[PDB]
Amino acid sequence: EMIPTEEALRIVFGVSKRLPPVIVSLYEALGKVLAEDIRAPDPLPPYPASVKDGYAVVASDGPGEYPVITESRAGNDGLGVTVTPGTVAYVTTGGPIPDGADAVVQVEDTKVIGDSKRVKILIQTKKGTDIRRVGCDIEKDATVLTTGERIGASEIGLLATAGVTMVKVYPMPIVAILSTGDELVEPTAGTLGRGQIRDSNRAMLVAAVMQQQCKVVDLGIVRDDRKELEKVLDEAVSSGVDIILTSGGVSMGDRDFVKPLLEEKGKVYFSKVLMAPGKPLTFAEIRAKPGKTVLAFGLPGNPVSCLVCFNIFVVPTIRQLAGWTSPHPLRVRLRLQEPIKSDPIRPEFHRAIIKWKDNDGSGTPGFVAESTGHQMSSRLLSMRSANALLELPATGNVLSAGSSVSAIIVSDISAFSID
Amino acid sequence: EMIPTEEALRIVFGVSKRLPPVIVSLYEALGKVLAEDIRAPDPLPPYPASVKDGYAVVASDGPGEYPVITESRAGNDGLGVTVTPGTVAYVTTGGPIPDGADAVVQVEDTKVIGDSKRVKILIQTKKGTDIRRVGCDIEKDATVLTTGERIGASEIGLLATAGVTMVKVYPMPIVAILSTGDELVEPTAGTLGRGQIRDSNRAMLVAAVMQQQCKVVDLGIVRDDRKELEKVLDEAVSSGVDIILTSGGVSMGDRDFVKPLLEEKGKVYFSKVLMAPGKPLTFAEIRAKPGKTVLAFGLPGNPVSCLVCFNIFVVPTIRQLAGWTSPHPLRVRLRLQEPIKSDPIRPEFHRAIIKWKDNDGSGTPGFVAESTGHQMSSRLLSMRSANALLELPATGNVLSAGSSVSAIIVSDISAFSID
Ligand SMILES: Nc1ncnc2c1ncn2[C@@H]1O[C@H](COP(=O)(O)O)[C@@H](O)[C@H]1O
Ligand SMILES: Nc1ncnc2c1ncn2[C@@H]1O[C@H](COP(=O)(O)O)[C@@H](O)[C@H]1O
Ligand code: MOO
Ligand code: MOO
Ligand SMILES: [Mg+2]
Ligand SMILES: [Mg+2]
Repeated sequence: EMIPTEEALRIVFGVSKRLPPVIVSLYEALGKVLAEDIRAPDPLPPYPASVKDGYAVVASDGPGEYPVITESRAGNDGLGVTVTPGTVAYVTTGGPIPDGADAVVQVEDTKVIGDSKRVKILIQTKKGTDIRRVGCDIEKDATVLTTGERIGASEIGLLATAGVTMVKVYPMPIVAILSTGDELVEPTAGTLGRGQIRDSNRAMLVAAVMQQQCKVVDLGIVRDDRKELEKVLDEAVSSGVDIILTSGGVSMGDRDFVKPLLEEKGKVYFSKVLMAPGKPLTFAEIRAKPGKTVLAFGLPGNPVSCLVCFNIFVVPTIRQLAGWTSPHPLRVRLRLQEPIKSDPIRPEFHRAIIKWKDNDGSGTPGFVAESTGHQMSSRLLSMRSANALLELPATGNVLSAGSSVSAIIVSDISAFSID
Repeated sequence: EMIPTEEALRIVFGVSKRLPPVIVSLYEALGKVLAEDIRAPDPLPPYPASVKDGYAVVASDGPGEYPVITESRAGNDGLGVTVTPGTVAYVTTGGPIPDGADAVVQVEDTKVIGDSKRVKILIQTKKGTDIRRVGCDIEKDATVLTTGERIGASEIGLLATAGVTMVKVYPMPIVAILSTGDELVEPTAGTLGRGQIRDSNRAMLVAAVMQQQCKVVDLGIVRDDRKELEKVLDEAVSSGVDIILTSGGVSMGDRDFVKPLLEEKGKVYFSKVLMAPGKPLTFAEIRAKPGKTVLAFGLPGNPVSCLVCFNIFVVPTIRQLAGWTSPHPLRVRLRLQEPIKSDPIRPEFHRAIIKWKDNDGSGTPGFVAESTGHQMSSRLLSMRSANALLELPATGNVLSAGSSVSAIIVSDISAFSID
């Protein structure tokens, strides 16, 4: 009944569907994937523009003293004026080139003469120098952005260039989160009573979903009572969320009602994965009453297993729903800074702190990994500062320091601390 | 008057000061750097906890049939009951181990006997098996998080474990943004008049600052009038922001008032950097009237130069103000997928799309880079999809395909599209 992670991932990918596109404002489009192509309605620059502060000249005139017949910085400056041979115009960078001028001489290659305005051009320039012709940066009707492209700051800049302030994008999924267990108390609890622990998974998962830029619906702690969990799941399913995340209540306990309830409400595709940590992971698809599908992840209760399963299975599902064409995490190859013993049955997602070094140990640059120590699934300190999961195959052998392994990068690579 | 980028960066680092710490709620602490150590007020688990669903036994009893004297899942279950030799207790994962039991036998190694409750233990277990002793995951008073540590989802989980819902952190800086130019129109403009372009830098910088998780104060378009820009800068300086970003008005134009105004209001440390793109970058420190310092970046107007300067100089300043101990960007080494001509004077921050390959061209894994094409500073399409800036030294020689270069990673490495 235990499936490999690669098959569990394929199943999730095959069930997960891109959400219907929506229209958002400019700053709401940041971080989203475009659901339409964007075409420039006019060229950039829309007028021949100076690259420099200086003088617009007729290049064939060459060096000499000339009257300054207009000044062109913006708008209608120099409208109706023709720079004829034997004249020049002052220009600032981005200023429209007056008719008749065919090159710009930067101010450093000129000198103002006299105490009316006259200037000495100190060089022989070439036709077209320091002029941006109409549309040289962006041609009118060119496609500046395409469908399936994620919007970052430069793409916001291109949308603003093209005058697009309402954008068609794929939305982020809305995610409901709950915790299960009679042992749980809220994390505001002070002195714990006997047999109680603070609910850490819910806040951890709320934060994890906030890092994925999705809206969170926090459904709180649910006790180990089948009727109660059914009511919360029925309410989560009908609320309009796209994903439901539960943690706990999915092992072999006599009060673990997540799996049987997901079996009753929808289709469970799997409930056990061959992996360390994260064995009791359940995945289901539930149809909400009319009109849409809801994906449910019955995450394991052990804090480490909970976050690892979120990182490996939930993040790519969020990205797929959000229209990402490349939802898979970044996988790199790296060298171990210390020896690690692999398990003989379950492949391990071993937590590590990775960094780029000029010498990775082999004499050339590369990533290196330090284990976070003891990997027990109950030990959330093993996730502390972990920016990667080393994919250790189930060989049972000690992988020595300096051996090469594959690693899944789980936290912003541009936020990596340097060596 | 033109300083190397490394010196411009050192100056910015030496002037930039970490902001005073603040107290925020749990979910507000996400993405922030801790400004206090966090100690566990109680152990995890606070009671001896079962690792499995099954039966708590006296290990020395060994295999046999035994009465089930209590059931322990949470809270006060089994309080006052002693598991004596010849008895067992039912336990669920995370359930408190009753007094007297010293090992757990998972339910798969047991069988319920009879139609009162009796169970057959099918194995010989060892003392301490499948029990988490008090504090084995986290010891009472252990430091679970330290000052200078950035808070991600696992660190939120550790704060919730320790019952911390109000956290001392370094805040993010508040950033004011404005654009300058008589040629600019709002990006809502439809048909452009002569000599007008849409303001793209402001939205681009607003988005860039939003990606850095800072609050934005949008000060709009300012015209090329010294008195007007002075009023907006005086108002930005006195508003409570920590950083002011302007773009444009910093080249050699006769109406470029950013540098002289920053010289008049504060201390300009530099106004020209030896780099391609981004030559006219100005940096100043202004004291606000009582009581604090404001950092001002006079960013270049050319869209590419504007974003590149933001990425290289502003991002690490934001991170330093926000208490990051490693504010520098991730720098990797990679192989070029195509030839690139380097400039003979100015070192270039060449935009590229980088990806990790199993074969980088040299036969071993590594990053490879594709140029985004023409690198003119007016061409914002050169930033499109650019996740890195290749640091090309000023040699004037053609760096062929397959040569190794240093690259600054500018966009989330965990958001990288795979090969
Ligand atoms: N929300 C939670 N936060 C912290 N630990 C949890 C949470 N839910 C379950 N656990 C623990 O995870 C383990 C497995 O839980 P379960 O799958 O409900 O048996 C037990 O040790 C639970 O006490
Ligand atoms: N906000 C803006 N958005 C787009 N282009 C700009 C902006 N500000 C300045 N520019 C252009 O950048 C170049 C340099 O501007 P400046 O430094 O003001 O001379 C000129 O081509 C300007 O038209
Ligand atoms: O059963 Mo696990 O893989 O320790 O959550
Ligand atoms: O003067 Mo630049 O380096 O094209 O902004
Ligand atoms: Mg439970
Ligand atoms: Mg200007």
